[PDB]
Amino acid sequence: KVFGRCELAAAMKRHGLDNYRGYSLGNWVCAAKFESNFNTQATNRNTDGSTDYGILQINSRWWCNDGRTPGSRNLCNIPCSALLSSDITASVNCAKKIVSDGNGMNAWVAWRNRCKGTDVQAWIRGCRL
Repeated sequence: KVFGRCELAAAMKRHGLDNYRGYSLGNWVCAAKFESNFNTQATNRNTDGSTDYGILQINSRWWCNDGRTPGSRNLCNIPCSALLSSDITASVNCAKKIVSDGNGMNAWVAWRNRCKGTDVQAWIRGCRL
């Protein structure tokens, strides 16, 4: 499913992400936009053979099992396939563990490069929230 901006902001808010570990809603929406263009079915393979999945492009080396990443750790206890669903619950729950892992949102390269330090509040402007 391809989310609209306000629609995604509203789902992420409901799922407890606004200000989770100090990151305002706008940070999460911005990350999604640049990681996946708001498409839950986005997948991308990395050179190391791991794959990034879903709206938040969570990586198969540490976070989910895809059965093809030798020595993955499966930290979120979930098949990577679950991160592609139209329901973002599994994606959000895993993201909460990643952001809590010690580097905050810097775990998301597109956040660090394209969101961090920008006016992220622009991503939830106009939304009914």
